Amino acid sequence: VIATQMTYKVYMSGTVNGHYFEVEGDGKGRPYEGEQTVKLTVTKGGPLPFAWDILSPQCSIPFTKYPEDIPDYVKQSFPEGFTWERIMNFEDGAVCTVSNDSSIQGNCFTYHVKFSGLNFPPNGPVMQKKTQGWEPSSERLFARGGMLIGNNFMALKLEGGGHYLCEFKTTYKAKKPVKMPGYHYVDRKLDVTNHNKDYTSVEQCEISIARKPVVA
Amino acid sequence: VIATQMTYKVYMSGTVNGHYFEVEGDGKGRPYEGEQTVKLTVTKGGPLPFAWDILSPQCSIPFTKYPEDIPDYVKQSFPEGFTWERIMNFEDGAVCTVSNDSSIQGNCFTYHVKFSGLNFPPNGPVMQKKTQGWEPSSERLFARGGMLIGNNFMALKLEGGGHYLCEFKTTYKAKKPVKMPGYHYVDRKLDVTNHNKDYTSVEQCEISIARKPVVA
Amino acid sequence: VIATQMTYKVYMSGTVNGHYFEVEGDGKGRPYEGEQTVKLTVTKGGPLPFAWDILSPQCSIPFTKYPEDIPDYVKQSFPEGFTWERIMNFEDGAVCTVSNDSSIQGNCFTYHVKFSGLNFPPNGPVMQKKTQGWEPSSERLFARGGMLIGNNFMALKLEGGGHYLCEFKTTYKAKKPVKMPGYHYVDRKLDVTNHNKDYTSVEQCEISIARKPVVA
Amino acid sequence: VIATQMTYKVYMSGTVNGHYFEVEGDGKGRPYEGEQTVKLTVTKGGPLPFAWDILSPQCSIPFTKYPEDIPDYVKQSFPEGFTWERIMNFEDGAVCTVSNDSSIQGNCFTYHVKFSGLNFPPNGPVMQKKTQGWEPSSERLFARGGMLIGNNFMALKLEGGGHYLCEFKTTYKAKKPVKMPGYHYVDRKLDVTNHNKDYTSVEQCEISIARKPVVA
Ligand SMILES: [Cl-]
Ligand SMILES: [Cl-]
Ligand SMILES: [Cl-]
Ligand SMILES: [Cl-]
Ligand SMILES: [Cl-]
Ligand SMILES: [Cl-]
Ligand SMILES: [Cl-]
Ligand SMILES: [Cl-]
Ligand SMILES: [Cl-]
Ligand SMILES: [Cl-]
Ligand SMILES: [Cl-]
Ligand SMILES: [Cl-]
Repeated sequence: VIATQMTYKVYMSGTVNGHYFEVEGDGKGRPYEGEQTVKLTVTKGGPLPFAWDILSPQCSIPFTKYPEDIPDYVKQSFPEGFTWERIMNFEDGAVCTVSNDSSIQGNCFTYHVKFSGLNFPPNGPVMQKKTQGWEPSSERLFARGGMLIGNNFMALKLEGGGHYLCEFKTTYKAKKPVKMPGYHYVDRKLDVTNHNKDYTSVEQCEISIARKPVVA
Repeated sequence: VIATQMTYKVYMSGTVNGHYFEVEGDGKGRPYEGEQTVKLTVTKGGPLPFAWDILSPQCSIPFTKYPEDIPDYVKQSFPEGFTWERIMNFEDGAVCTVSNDSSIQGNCFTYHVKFSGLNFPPNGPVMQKKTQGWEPSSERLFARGGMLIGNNFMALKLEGGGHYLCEFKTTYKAKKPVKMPGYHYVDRKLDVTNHNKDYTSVEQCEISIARKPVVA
Repeated sequence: VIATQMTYKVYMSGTVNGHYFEVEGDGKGRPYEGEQTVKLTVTKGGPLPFAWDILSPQCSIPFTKYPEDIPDYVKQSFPEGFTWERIMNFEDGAVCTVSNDSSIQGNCFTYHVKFSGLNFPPNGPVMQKKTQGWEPSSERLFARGGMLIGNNFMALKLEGGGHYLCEFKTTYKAKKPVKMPGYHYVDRKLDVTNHNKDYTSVEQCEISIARKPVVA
Repeated sequence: VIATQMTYKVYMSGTVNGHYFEVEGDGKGRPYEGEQTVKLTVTKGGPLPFAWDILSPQCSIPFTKYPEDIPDYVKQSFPEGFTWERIMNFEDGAVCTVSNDSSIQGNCFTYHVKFSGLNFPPNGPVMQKKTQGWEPSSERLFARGGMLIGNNFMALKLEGGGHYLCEFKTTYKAKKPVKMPGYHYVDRKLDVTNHNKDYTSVEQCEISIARKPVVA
């Protein structure tokens, strides 16, 4: 139902401090090897007056390597698909809510995402564009009410050193009953590998591998 | 610049658990007496599969009675106007982010609002439609960085008694420097005074009066 | 059971960033008029290396004026008494947990309080002693599981202007079933009216009056 | 300064919903291999009317295996030592604040800990004793202001399945400047390996290993 090589399209719209924007992306990768790559274009509201980094993790949870002994909640949701709902709380008080809807047509995945972010302070690092990508991260995942819940302590690298913290809570909602995983983790690295001067165009590479708890 | 009787139009769109909707409203009242009334129509995505109450407070901060001894931040923002950015955190984990943009053309105010709400649990009171309006509330307001910040502990009455708590944080952003108020409160009552069977149409009445701290 | 003039004793111990301290106080006032006054001494761990203001609201909920039409949960708890449990979350990340136990012997109230506060940053206003008393405040109060729950958005005035925000959540637990109040507010002003140079001795005056919602 | 085999003593006192308790413990292990074991006795306030599990993670951060390429902030703090300050936020609203002070005398470590926990609801799993140990966990660690900050999404297993979530924030404060680590993780498993009927006596085994991010 999901082939070992897949493509995908991303339509993302939203607001940041009330500034509207649209993004489109084309991506590809190996759903079973955990790798993927995507090229995004700001099609409306560019150049963005805020850091691109807040949008990069919104742009492919089907592309996560599960070992055969951990039920892969999101792959099983197919072909009906799944949604996800996400809250990001930044340490200087900014909050975003983001939702995704994922569908499949052949060997193309389609993600529709809505992004709403606000209370980024005018002198903070998102609005001054002082961020330099995300540390690699590790999401704690567990099953509840037939849903998959993910908690991630994320951090943006800052220009001139140190970190700007963001907590992620992501709820994954299959459109049909599936076989629920036990308690586990997903390790990710997200990199911007190319971009133009004003981030109206961007390319990213992500690796994500699920695993059992490392110790015991 | 603001007459003692004013009308207004509301265009509100957004998502709740990823369900898209549009609302339009026509309202009127006495900006200096703190009273106002509005009739709303769900123009898209109706009937809504969630409680209307989560949307009612999104639908007119110009209509707040200030005593002459408290600078009225929002009226002064006119005619350039103002925006506001709002986070609502519900005690069962749901969060919404909402932004408004307010403009003026003659004696009509126009509010454009975007609403993004999610992680309302499927058996909770918003999705089961068990709520029965908001308690009257009192918002703590103070000045910082040229902005007005409002904190409100809100509560929805529940069918069969008790309360469902929601915290509001609202940041009001004038589009030009204005004269900043000191520390103060705004008391509100919001009532649904008419509606049809499925809340595709709704009418509301609100009173809001600013005051100094009651004791000392 | 509670006379119209009452005295009280306060024994408070705790830690702030791990620094242990003990306070004792002697207080008096009119439980039915909402007024009271208390003199506190730092009996151990003085002079304190942090702002006294974080301790001032820990030092008499029996002394709150209720109108006859609002059940007074805390007075009814007597003579068995009551406890309260409190969480304070400061906007720069510091948190305290505080519990009180209140007993009565004749016309003396006795409050035993434990205070635990930490993650006050070393350059923040509590540890640099930059605070200048609390704004007057207004606590939203409601009944649940036979308990009284109070939510308060508090603010400390800062040296050189502006505010340092603290959210209070206080749960009041009668030691026997009592008649539960409806949804209401309590307005307070707390003032330090005298002190010595290093706040090893302090005197405070508080007024608190319960009321119904002001508007509607 | 720290030998490859070490012993330790724990004195812990505190309150839970205002119930006072004291614990003492004797422990031993291999500070460089990440292993350790400890036997605890409730010396005052036993039997405890709440789940022991809330106390088990308070009872040895010197015993963490660092690879040679990650500065070990806590070992370097010796012999002056270190403190830590911790906030635990449980998903049903309970909060604890905990502080530790660690000293060294020869080849014995001494931990003094204070524990303050409250708003555990009377029918929740801590007060009904429905918990069954902690999932293995993984703490995100980073340097800021000369301090080490740790964020952990923890979970208690429940009787009859599912999880009760607790977020940990722990700040580690060396008593002298040390060489600061980069961004890293510590994986732990904490097990109760023996206990008597009412948890007045308890034995625990913990493994903790620091590592770099797994992916990239
Ligand atoms: Cl802001
Ligand atoms: Cl499940
Ligand atoms: Cl990542
Ligand atoms: Cl949900
Ligand atoms: Cl200002
Ligand atoms: Cl209201
Ligand atoms: Cl700190
Ligand atoms: Cl009740
Ligand atoms: Cl106060
Ligand atoms: Cl409780
Ligand atoms: Cl540092
Ligand atoms: Cl653990």
